[PDB]
Amino acid sequence: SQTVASHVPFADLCSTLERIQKSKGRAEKIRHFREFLDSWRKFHDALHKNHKDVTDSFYPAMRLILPQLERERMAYGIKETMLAKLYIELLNLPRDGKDALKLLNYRTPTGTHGDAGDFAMIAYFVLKPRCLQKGSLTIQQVND
DNA sequence: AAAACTATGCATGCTCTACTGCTTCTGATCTAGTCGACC
Repeated sequence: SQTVASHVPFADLCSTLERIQKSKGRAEKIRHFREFLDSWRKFHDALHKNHKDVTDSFYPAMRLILPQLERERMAYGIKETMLAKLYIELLNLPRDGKDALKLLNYRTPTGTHGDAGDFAMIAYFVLKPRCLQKGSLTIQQVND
């Protein structure tokens, strides 16, 4: 029961999403998405040459590209505030430190750096010096 | 009549077992806030 999702690094999907976001018009975004889809379909055809009945599809990447349409998964129960709290606890950052305060009151523009309304940007800035440069996770592992 | 052996009461030290006070862990309650989904 081989699945293409187990052979696709998550970094590739992240890079594709970043390229789509950092695009001017619809044409470039559609081109990038179509290139990714064609690569996935070619890999699917190559992998499943012999097997007859296959349940493998593009769902593993689709459920991440469009999280709002996910129905199989239940509510995560965590939003910006809970995620910031968990990041503070796990990273062992000081409670009263600058990073923790920035993460908690992310809407306050007191920082004057990055973005004062996008929590993901601040999380990325905080984690830049505390995280490696290359990942080792696949789409299937992230879904699990 | 004098000397040697033995008995018993009290002093001394040590060790072991209740009782009171201080410190720390656990449980129960309340109050404040967060997340889900809809309209």
